[PDB]
Amino acid sequence: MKGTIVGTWIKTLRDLYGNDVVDESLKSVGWEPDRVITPLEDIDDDEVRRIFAKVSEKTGKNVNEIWREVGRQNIKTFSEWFPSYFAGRRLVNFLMMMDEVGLQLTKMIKGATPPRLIAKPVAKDAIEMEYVSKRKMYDYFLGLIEGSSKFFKEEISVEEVERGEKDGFSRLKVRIKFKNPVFEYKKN
Ligand code: HEM
Repeated sequence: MKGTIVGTWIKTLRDLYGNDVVDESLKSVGWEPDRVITPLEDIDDDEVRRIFAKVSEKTGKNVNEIWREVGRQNIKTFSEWFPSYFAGRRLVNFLMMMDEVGLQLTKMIKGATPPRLIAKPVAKDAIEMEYVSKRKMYDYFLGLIEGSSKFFKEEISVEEVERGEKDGFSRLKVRIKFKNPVFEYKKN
């Protein structure tokens, strides 16, 4: 992972489980607890895995459970560090623009690999969004969706439709229903 995202994870882990659980976790992987991560730096995904695994051991929660909680809370963290992606927007627009944001990011940041989040309208009040990655972070993805709903204070229901791996790609498709109509039919 690029250092920007990893940095938000550390902060979010602290906010959720406290400095002690986090200090010992970073130490367990030979990191300095107060490590400063630079935005463009690359962090070994395996070291992250080991950190979250230690968090799991210390807190008693399973790793999946932790990733779901981090997903929910990290939206707040990210919104603090990068408000321009949230400013003046509403949930539906935020969710539908995110795939392009990732593709743009990939081009502007060497080595960055944000997952695909292709979204499409399926009803006047609903979209489908498919997470496609090399990384299988299913619970984090689901958590981020829930976190977005809280941040924007717009209630939604999320229904998982597909999950599975193929050709080394993890895929997870959800149907997200909004309270009010967000789409209308227009001539093509
Ligand atoms: C402010 C909006 C967002 C920005 C700027 C952003 C950007 C990024 C970046 C830079 C990464 C790191 C990729 C890497 O280090 O190689 C990442 C990872 C990720 N992004 Fe976002 N993202 C945003 C919102 C979202 C949302 C709303 C979702 C889901 C609904 C999402 C899903 C994910 C997931 C699940 C990962 C983990 C990597 C993986 O699973 O493959 N992101 N994103």
